[PDB]
Amino acid sequence: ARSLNLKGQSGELLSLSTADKSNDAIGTLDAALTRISKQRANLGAYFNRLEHAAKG
Amino acid sequence: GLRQAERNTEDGMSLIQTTEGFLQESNDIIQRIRTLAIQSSNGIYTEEDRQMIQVEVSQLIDEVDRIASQAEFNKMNLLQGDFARGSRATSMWFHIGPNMHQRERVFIATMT
Repeated sequence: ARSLNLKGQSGELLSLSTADKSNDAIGTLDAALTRISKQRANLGAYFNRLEHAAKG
Repeated sequence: GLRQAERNTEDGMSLIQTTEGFLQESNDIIQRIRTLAIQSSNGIYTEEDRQMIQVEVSQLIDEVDRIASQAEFNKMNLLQGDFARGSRATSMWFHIGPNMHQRERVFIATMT
């Protein structure tokens, strides 16, 4: 979560007690989703490589 | 001599079978990327999805490059094209006949 900056570098928890906090926190979660999708594509390439190597 | 000759011929045909086996998967390793590229033509896609497709294609091409670098049969590489039409290193000969001069060549280009 810290690597995904969902929590502060010191461990502070991302709060939503403020309305403006929710609007700004949206971009954080969008970036987290984008990184998750990038990792998913990476694992996709991984298993495609693995199965190609297996059949070869 | 003839008895050794058919053994040499069948060994060479086994080598060619190894070559074709190194080829079918490469055909797949080209076609799935062909399909992905055709899919990329759609305009509804964003830019981040294009970046992820490029990331995929990175390892996908790495696969065929690794295969070409390591495609080997009896401690000899094949897809590097050392034996192309303009061969730069050496050649292989198939002694299919009992006579010393009854040797034949086969040519495979660089597949990198």
